[PDB]
Amino acid sequence: KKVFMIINSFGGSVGNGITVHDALQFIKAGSLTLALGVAASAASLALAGGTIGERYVTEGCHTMIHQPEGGLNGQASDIWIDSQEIMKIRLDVAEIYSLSTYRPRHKILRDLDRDFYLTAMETIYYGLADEIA
Amino acid sequence: SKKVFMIINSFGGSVGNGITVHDALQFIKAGSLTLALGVAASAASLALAGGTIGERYVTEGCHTMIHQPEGGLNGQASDIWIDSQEIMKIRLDVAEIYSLSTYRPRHKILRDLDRDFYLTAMETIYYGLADEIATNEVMHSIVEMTNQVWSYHDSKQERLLESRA
Amino acid sequence: SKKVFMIINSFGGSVGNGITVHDALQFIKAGSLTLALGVAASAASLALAGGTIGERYVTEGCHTMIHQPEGGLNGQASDIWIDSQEIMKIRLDVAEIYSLSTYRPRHKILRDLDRDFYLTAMETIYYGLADEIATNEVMHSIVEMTNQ
Amino acid sequence: CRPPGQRQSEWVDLWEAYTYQKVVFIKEAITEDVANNMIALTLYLDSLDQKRIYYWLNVPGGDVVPTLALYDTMQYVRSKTATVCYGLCLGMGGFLLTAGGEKGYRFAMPHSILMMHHPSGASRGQASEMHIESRELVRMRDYLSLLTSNATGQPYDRVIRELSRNKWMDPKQAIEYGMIDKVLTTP
Amino acid sequence: PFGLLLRQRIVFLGGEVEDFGADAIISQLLLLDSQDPTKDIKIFINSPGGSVTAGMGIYDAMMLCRADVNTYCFGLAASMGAFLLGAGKRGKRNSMPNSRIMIHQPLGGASGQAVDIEIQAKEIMYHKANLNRIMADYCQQPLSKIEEDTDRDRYMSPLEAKEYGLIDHIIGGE
Amino acid sequence: PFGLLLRQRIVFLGGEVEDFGADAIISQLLLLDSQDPTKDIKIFINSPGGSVTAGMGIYDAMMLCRADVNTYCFGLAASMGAFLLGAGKRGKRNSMPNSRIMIHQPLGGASGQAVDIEIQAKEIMYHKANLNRIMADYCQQPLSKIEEDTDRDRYMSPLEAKEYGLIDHIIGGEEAVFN
Amino acid sequence: RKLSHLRKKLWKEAGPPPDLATRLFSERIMYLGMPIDSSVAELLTAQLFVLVQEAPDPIFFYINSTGIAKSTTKFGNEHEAIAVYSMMKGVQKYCPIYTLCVGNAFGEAALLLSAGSPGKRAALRSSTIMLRQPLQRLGGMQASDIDIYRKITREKTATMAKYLAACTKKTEEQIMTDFTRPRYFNPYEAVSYGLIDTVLEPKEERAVFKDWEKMGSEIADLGLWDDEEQPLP
Amino acid sequence: VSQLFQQRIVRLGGAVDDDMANLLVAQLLYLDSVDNKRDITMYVNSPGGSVTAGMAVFDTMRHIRPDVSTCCIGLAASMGAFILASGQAGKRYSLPNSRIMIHQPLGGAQGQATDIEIQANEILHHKLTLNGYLAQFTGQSMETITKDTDRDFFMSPQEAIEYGLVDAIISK
Amino acid sequence: YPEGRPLFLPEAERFGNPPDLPSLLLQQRVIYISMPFLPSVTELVVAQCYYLDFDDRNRQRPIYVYLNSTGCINDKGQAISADNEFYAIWAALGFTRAPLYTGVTWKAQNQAAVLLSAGQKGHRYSFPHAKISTAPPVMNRVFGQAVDAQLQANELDYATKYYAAILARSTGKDLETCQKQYLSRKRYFSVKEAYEEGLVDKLVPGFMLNRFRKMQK
Repeated sequence: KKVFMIINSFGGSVGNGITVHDALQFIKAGSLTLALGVAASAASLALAGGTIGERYVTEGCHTMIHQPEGGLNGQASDIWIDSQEIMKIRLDVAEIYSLSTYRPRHKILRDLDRDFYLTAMETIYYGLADEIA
Repeated sequence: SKKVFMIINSFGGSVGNGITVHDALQFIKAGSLTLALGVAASAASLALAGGTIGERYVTEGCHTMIHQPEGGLNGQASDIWIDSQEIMKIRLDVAEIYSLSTYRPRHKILRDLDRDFYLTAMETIYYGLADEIATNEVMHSIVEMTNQVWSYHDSKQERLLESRA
Repeated sequence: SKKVFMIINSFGGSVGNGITVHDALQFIKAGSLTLALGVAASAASLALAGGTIGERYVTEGCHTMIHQPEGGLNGQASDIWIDSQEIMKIRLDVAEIYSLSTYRPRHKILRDLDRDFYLTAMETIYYGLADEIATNEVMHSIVEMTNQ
Repeated sequence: CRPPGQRQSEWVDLWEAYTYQKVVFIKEAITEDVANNMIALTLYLDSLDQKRIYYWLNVPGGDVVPTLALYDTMQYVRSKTATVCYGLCLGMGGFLLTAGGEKGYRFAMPHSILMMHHPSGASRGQASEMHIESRELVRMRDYLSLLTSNATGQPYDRVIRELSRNKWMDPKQAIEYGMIDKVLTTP
Repeated sequence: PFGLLLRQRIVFLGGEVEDFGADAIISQLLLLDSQDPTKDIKIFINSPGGSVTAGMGIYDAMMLCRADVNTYCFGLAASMGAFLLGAGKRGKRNSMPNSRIMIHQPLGGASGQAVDIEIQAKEIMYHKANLNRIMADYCQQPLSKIEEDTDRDRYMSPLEAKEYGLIDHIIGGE
Repeated sequence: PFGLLLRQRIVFLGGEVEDFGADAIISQLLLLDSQDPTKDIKIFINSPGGSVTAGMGIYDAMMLCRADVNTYCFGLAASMGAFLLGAGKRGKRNSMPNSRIMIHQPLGGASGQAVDIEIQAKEIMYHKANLNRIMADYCQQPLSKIEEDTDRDRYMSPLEAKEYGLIDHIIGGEEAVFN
Repeated sequence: RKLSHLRKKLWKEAGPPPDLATRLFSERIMYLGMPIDSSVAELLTAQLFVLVQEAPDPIFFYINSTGIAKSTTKFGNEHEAIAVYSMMKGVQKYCPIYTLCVGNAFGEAALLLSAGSPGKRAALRSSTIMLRQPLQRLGGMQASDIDIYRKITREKTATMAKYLAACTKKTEEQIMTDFTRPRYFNPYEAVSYGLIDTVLEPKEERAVFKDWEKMGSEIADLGLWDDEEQPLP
Repeated sequence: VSQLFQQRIVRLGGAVDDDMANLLVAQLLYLDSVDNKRDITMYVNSPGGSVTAGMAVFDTMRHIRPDVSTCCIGLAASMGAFILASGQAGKRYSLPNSRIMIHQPLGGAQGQATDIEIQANEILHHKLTLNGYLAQFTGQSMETITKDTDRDFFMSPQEAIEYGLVDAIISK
Repeated sequence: YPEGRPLFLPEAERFGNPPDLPSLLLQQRVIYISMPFLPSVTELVVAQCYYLDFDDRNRQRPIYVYLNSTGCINDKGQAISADNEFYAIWAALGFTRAPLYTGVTWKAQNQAAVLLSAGQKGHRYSFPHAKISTAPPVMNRVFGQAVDAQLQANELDYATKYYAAILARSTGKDLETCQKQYLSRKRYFSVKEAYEEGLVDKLVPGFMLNRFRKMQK
């Protein structure tokens, strides 16, 4: 009656995290998201995608947040175009985090820059999760 | 009935395996209709020769191949000799099979084995590997034969499905 | 079936698995009739010695080879040392298990685990790892028990 | 995404369960294999009856001939076709997104990423062999560009100039460009 | 042994033509032009051919030499050793009686997409036009049958090729 | 150092004997013969085998040399070095007290159409007969015994070989011959 | 007799089964959609035997094949196509076989395209029907094979020409003169030649004319040496 | 090799290829440049080689001025055997224990019916040319030589003496 | 919960034919050994034997053992498995009750030849072009002192005496004779040579050649 999503994912491509976030928001009855152990970027998006008020993290769980990755290859103009899309991806991920954490989007972009680790309580405070198991 | 149906379209295979399938077809007490489509190398040609005489059909575009087995040896001098005796005895086995399937002299069959010999449908009939060229009317007759033989099991299956339904 | 028949033919396996099967076979309440076909290497020799004493059968053509634990290990000098000490402790565990299964002293077992050690049917029964030659009537009755 | 979901009375696989409802999930880049499976599925689904076939695409790219074969099979069947974009549609996937239901039945999820580029290819041999292959590939570019232009409503010459490099679009840019027709939301 | 011939003005264009080997031959021909603007330069050819880029570079070097260039064929001259075999001076192209000469049209490499393939196909049409033109120039043959024969890989004996026009002499008359 | 030894008419045949290795040794022996015809050559054999073709090439070179060609085996001489060691001049073959001498047949194979298989069996059988015929002559033992012995996979000490007729002297006076 | 029992097989046996292959075989549809090979030929022969035995009802045959393989990958033999073709010709007198080309039909599959029952043989308007250059990319033989090899390849190439004239009602001399380079027909050209009987235009057409790309400007002034601009469309 | 090379010794060793043929041809041409009279000797030890490279070596041997005496050491097999049989008449020597093999050409082909048929009839051309030259060199007729080259023909040096490939043996 | 008893052919003829082929052959009491004596074949054959002597009412219906395996030695003569896989199979086939008929389809080599001989007297079948061969047992390469190799020699000599015992019982010869003739060197037998020595006894029943049938027609 509510999708109950248990999350434990050390990694994954960020675009897949966005796709799972969209799939989560698509259904209307709320989604509970319980993170165990780790929730990396592609799963940190999924964790932030649950129902605000019903997103739980466990005392041991750590949250990863980082900007997307990519490899490019081709002429100079192909590289320029491909850089422009990876920037669009990073901007979208920052927007999703801003929607879930209610924090300055530029600040979230600054925090994405390098690999970012959050303990369970810092996950709660940042806004990706709501309560502790 | 219970006359086996072999459909043969095979470009290769070890000669010993062809001999095995030939003998297997041989010990089955009912008939054996073997139809070759397109090709039959040495192993598959031995399979084709093993059908009942009067039921070894070959399609117009089918090409059988009489040749001696291809091998490889590794071991001491006595091992080399004993294994080459393996291979020569296998050549004589195949010559025996092709005579007792074609009526050709075993000398000529052994020569045909020496250099890989391809045969087309008419010549494949000529040597004695097959009896009839499977032209379209022959092929029609074959699928009719399959119709009649499968239809007993089909009628059994009819009655069972009548019961279940 | 108040007995668990366990048929043995296996060329090796880590000795820890043999210890686990030995402990489990010694733990369950129900009896155990362990039959060796062909071979019983290290872990299988532990599983063969693990059955109920008096019902550890071995065919005429079976061999039982028992060897000391063999391991491999890389790292710093202290890590090599610690893993070494553990492997010696495993060798002593296996020697003591054979000593208690066969009633031979641990020192004659340890002397034998010095090198790979093959035993025939008479040698295995004499040594104590098995208790009876498996004649056809034995698992005639075994199959009949599974059926009755 | 393995677990068989229950059906009318039994346990049936998730993707087979979907196709029981005419829904065809395409989730891999279009190679000969996936394209053959989806062409076969489309033909059989049109065989059962003629209602409509929704294609949910997550395609990250693919090969040109199999994608055009799938497109022609979609157009050949009697039942209409709607294409939704869950995730992303890149290259020939972005061309399949413009392959079903011209009349306002292409949807996309809000964060779906859309990309079109002129079809690739590679082949060598004699000189004359390269002539034949190059002429065929130019024919292929032109055909896929005619299809893109008549799907989106953009000028043919505009499409030729635009798609020579990669072209990326957010769903708002895709509506404004004519690539899709509606964006799915919570309803 | 090769260097001891390079003092006798002999160049071995043996083996498949590639970037490194062709670069070496171009350098040697520059050197031999440097040493004496008059003495003959003999080039021995034995090759299944190679790149048309490198072969055209060797051709340019051969027709840069203010000295005479003799060509001799040993065994196989195929698809670029034939082109460079006919490129010697008119009246100084030789082959061994048992050498095989085979004429052919160029081949290209692969990078990218349909526009890039267009670019490469234009390259190779230009190369085929240029090879046919030059080859039909020094063989004194019309372009029609050169286009006809190059498109079909057919080996030719030295007397047959001599009637064709590639070579001027056969060493032995055989 | 091998230059000084080659000046002293000492040729080393060490390690596996192969086609190119043979050509090199053949040339050295021809040079030593054409330079000096009256002074003996010494060939040292420490070799685990070789090719029958290359081995017979070196053997032909050894038998051509006018200058008597002694051989001095050290360590191993396995089934083709041993034959060459037995092909030194009679009375001037030597070995170390603890060298190991092996006499044994060659391996082989064939593939594809068994016409080439029968031809390879015939060629391996030729190698057997050829080697054994000359081995019998210099070992001074019946050809039947040599044919039987060349079958058996076995090493022998230089004492056993010196009895068997292969070598003629042991360098060490049989004081360090260990079994 | 057997009509009601195709029905009953549908009711009890052939409705539940999950495999798309099983559903297709229930719908008497044989999708040849992969480089035709030995396994494919045996599968198609089994399917076609059983489909005959079901009923004289028709068979649908969708063909999206790139020949026996692509020229950049190892080929198989030409004997798989002949095997399937002979099976189809034997079947056809007792069962109609609509043969429809979606996508492509290169070389061997083209035969399998032309082997459908006359008048029931179609290709999509956007398809290609290639009678490609003959053949055999297998190059692993030696010179000891030359004496046999010619007597194979002609033996294969000529066999195909014959079968193609028994499907297009043409003169095998034309087919032999056409093999020499890969000649791939449009559906309308194919109907003209006889490969297929109809062309399946879609219900709706999308692609329009692109001739509006033509320049049509004036001829260049005689006193204007054009620069070297090499453009792209 | 240089140590041999100054002795007018050209080594045809190991299975021939185009690189080995290039090296042989360069050696032979240089040696003819040095001295057109005094003889060249050439050790043969090879299990085969490409037919074109062997043909190149054979022609280079033929038209140079010094006689290229060929001495077989070890083995000469069907392409090194043809080269050995082509040494100057009266100067084709063998070692007493060397073996001599003759057999037909080899090689693969790929392409259309036309292209691989062309490869087939060039292989026939190689076969015809080799048989004609062998008939010139031994004295036996085309028929005996074709039968011999048809199947693997292993021979002893003495037989090759009375079969014409060699002129003498070095037992001397 | 309830003990589900496997019901056998007399009472299982009413449950239809088995789905696939191996179940068919198991029902016909045929144990087809088509693959070399690997631990997998040993496990499968032991389980088949355990099922066949499980609930046969009369257990006189013979068990058929058709062979198409080179035993425990690979095609190139180097052991692919050990001799204990044979013992396990052999031992297993002995703990049943029924007469053990054996046959050869194409090859019964090096261990399967012994297992072929080890069928019932008068009931060993072969195809008329089966190739039979007996070779000495072979160990696989292991490293160590002279003592380890001596231990392996002892083990291999137990195996050789075991095979010689079975072949003596089968072919009815002196034990050391059977060691010398068969196990001493890799020797080949045609069907006639194998019949001459007691390896086989008959062709498969009903074997009638095609042109022979033709000329009796």
